[PDB]
Amino acid sequence: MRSFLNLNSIPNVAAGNSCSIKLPIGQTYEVIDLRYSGVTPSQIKNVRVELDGRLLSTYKTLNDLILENTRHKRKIKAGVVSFHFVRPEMKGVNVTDLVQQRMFALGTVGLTTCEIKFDIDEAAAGPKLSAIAQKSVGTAPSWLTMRRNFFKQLNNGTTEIADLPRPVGYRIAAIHIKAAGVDAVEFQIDGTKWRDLLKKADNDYILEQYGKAVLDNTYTIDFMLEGDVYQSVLLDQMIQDLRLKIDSTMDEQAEIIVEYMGVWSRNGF
Amino acid sequence: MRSFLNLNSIPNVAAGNSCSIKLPIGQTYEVIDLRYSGVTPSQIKNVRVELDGRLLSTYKTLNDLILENTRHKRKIKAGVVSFHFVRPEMKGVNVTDLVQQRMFALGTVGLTTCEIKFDIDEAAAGPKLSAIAQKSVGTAPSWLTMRRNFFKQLNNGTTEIADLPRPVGYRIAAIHIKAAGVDAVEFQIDGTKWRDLLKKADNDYILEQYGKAVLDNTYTIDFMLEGDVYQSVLLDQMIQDLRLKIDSTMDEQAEIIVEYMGVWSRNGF
Amino acid sequence: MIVKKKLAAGEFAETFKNGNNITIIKAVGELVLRAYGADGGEGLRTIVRQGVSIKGMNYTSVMLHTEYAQEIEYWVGDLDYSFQEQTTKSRDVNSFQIPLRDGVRELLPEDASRNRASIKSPVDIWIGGENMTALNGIVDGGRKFEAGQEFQINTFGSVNYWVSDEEI
Ligand SMILES: [Ca+2]
Ligand SMILES: [Ca+2]
Repeated sequence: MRSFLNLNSIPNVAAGNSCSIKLPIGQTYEVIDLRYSGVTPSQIKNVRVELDGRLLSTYKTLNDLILENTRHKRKIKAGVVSFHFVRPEMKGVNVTDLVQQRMFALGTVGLTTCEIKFDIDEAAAGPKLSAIAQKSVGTAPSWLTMRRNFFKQLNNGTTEIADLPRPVGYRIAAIHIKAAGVDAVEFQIDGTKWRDLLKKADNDYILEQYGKAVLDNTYTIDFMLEGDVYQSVLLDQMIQDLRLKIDSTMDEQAEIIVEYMGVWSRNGF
Repeated sequence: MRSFLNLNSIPNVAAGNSCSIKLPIGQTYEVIDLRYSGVTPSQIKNVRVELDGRLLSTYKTLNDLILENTRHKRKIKAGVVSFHFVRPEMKGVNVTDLVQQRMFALGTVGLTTCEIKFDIDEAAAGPKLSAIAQKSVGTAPSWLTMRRNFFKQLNNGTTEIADLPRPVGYRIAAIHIKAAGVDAVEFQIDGTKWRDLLKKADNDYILEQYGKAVLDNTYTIDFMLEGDVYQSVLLDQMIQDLRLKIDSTMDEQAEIIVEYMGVWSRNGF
Repeated sequence: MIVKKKLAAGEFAETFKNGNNITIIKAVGELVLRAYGADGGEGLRTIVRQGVSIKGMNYTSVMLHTEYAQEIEYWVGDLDYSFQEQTTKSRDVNSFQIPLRDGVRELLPEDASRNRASIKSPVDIWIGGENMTALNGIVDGGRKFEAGQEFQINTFGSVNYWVSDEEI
């Protein structure tokens, strides 16, 4: 049996304020529903999920969490944005789908602090935020999704990005290139071309082919289209080159979103 | 990890030409995305999937592949038509859903030739065709879907079709009766009425009840509505009668589509 | 190491391969409104709008986020220990008279010891830095102080004057 709780009131919710959603340790957080009003998702900046003071996932703005959910075609409702720790799209290969999905839940056992920090923009009309938690029996943090932010310059022509962090033992579920002039992209590991120079229209067709929604000004490289976690990129301690070849038409700075995965460690990624 | 490749250019793509998509042997083809322009799907006639020169699946026109995907409510996009070897609707009974779906993938190991032949109509404006392959590790052809074409005269009253091929060890996933005046149909094996004389409206209701889309001028007899492969007709060597009783209102020529299934054999069905 | 940081509009990424100045005091320079970041294993953020002394963290590359495109270049000198303090105080006074002659001439020399000068000219006098010229009796790069006006200069560098173009 799961428990649906109305989280404690968020302290000091005001424009230009730096607030935090301190989660009580002991149980497992499958989903966290954040209700907002008097402020836009884009006005909720620097969203950071911290476990024991360390960064797990990061969102430039709350709007990126809305887009993250939209991509998987999850239920979107105005005035509310959810933190899906449990991945509903997961499919089991040697285990049940339910086990593969729940395996991403935010367990807090052994944790000292679990926080969701963020900054409220100064332009916020009259910010009002509350949270509800869908919890289950306590478990260690274990397998978690770690959304990381990276900024790189794209040229009009061909740009290559090979300096992406490769935490050993971790995996890569997907890579999202946020740019308005990306025509095609190619992904390779150690010379091996896992993703040919696929045109945007072709890449976007495959995405939609798997029930995903194409995000505006974004080139998504989904490594878990089938929902199989074993299809994701395994950051082998032996990989020599993890490269991305981007064919752009504009000269801009792209925001590269990398969805990492791995067993959370107090001294890990 | 899967590999998305931009297949080699299709040789001699022109109106009235007979082209072919020669697939490189070695790996497994889960899906093949065929992009088309300057030609209609109906202008791409006699589509044949051949393994080692032998026929696997046949489509009168590329439009039949579009309808095949539409029926399962798969993502349809104008300018592109996919060959879904892996059946996304499959559900596992003693294995995972993923295993049951991937089991239909087009493995090429041990093959000498893998081709997708077709003829471009003479009226084609300015045919342009390209293909992309979603591949995975190599496997034998193994369990494959074998789409077969049959033409039979349907009377105004009652017609019976009992001369459908019954390859031993093979199965029948579904039967599609392409006619405009079919009121009701009855299916029986050895006297046993597995499908009562069901009215079109009633049959179509059950189809939609399982997330399927009803095709125009078609009476579909889906034996895998639940996605369970073991619900399909098992063509036992002992079966004495496999009959179809069609109640039509028109005198016409029907195109009977039979979706067979079985382990591919170089000297089999 | 003393390193440049210039502007234009978008993100900048100056990644010199050696964070010797990791566990080190940064003498970072800052204009108007920016955001920065620390990349040395972990990807971090930073926001700072005034000249500040930073402490040590890990660094292989620097992230440079931009809000205002048209701010100004800086030199973020990262050093193990960086302490700079000295204004004075003046102990000595010396009073004397300068010889005002023709054309642009030096009023005061560069002199590291000078703190302050209080000056009064008996004639209108144009005062400026090294750019001051007076081609044809017209002073450019100067400003006038009036005859009898007491004024002060608190620099330690050259100052120049002009009063007249008459040789005799
Ligand atoms: Ca977990
Ligand atoms: Ca197969």
